[PDB]
Amino acid sequence: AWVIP
Amino acid sequence: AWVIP
Amino acid sequence: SCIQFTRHASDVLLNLNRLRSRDILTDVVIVVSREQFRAHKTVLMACSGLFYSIFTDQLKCNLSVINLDPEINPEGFCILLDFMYTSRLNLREGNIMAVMATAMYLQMEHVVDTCRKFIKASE
Amino acid sequence: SCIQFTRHASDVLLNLNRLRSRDILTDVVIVVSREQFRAHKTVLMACSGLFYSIFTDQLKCNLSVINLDPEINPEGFCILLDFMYTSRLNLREGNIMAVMATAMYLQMEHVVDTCRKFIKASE
Ligand SMILES: [Cl-]
Ligand SMILES: [Cl-]
Repeated sequence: AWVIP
Repeated sequence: AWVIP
Repeated sequence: SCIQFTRHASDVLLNLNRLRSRDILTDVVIVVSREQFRAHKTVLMACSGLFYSIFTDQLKCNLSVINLDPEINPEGFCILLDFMYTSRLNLREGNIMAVMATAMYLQMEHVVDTCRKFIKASE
Repeated sequence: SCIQFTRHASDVLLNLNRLRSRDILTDVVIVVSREQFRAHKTVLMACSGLFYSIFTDQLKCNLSVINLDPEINPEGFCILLDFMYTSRLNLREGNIMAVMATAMYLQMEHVVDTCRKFIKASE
């Protein structure tokens, strides 16, 4: 996996 | 885009 | 010997979401208490273990309406349905418990994992 | 405020391809001369300008069989259909002209671009 898009 | 997978 | 177009999968998902917004070739209505959500069976199955089991059942595969358990929160479902079509999960403090319970019911392990981590960190 | 699962789009495409292999919820047959290809209308539309125009036409949207122009090469179509579901294009010297002509007909600009570049480099 999870990221800040 | 295009790459070698 | 294949070559790969890196953005292809995200572009496909982008277009499937545009089809959903315009209501193009949507073939199922998911009823979550008072709320209705139009979707594509294949996208639901591709994202959820529960929908994969429902739409591969020889009888349920033919249904145009699927009613979820009354314990399921429609906002939680809505957020997970947007996640299915966009890869982005709108996870907030006010919705995390409903999102997690809904992901467990829908069988979406990756969402369950991230929800557990955001809960443990707070605590 | 959303979070994003990077592999989501590729995972969805992976599952749509598994559905295609098992013939699950495929709703159209594409006829390319003597050959038939089962596919999902939404994946075809999401990848091709030609299928997007066909399946949004109020009459053609209801067809279960679509016959392509007899000039279309079935191997070229097969390679593009695998590209649609996998992001990988099996481009070779023996198939590049048929792949390019098929991508132009199907309106798949990215494939047309890569085909043009591999042709110019040889040359
Ligand atoms: Cl998930
Ligand atoms: Cl393309």
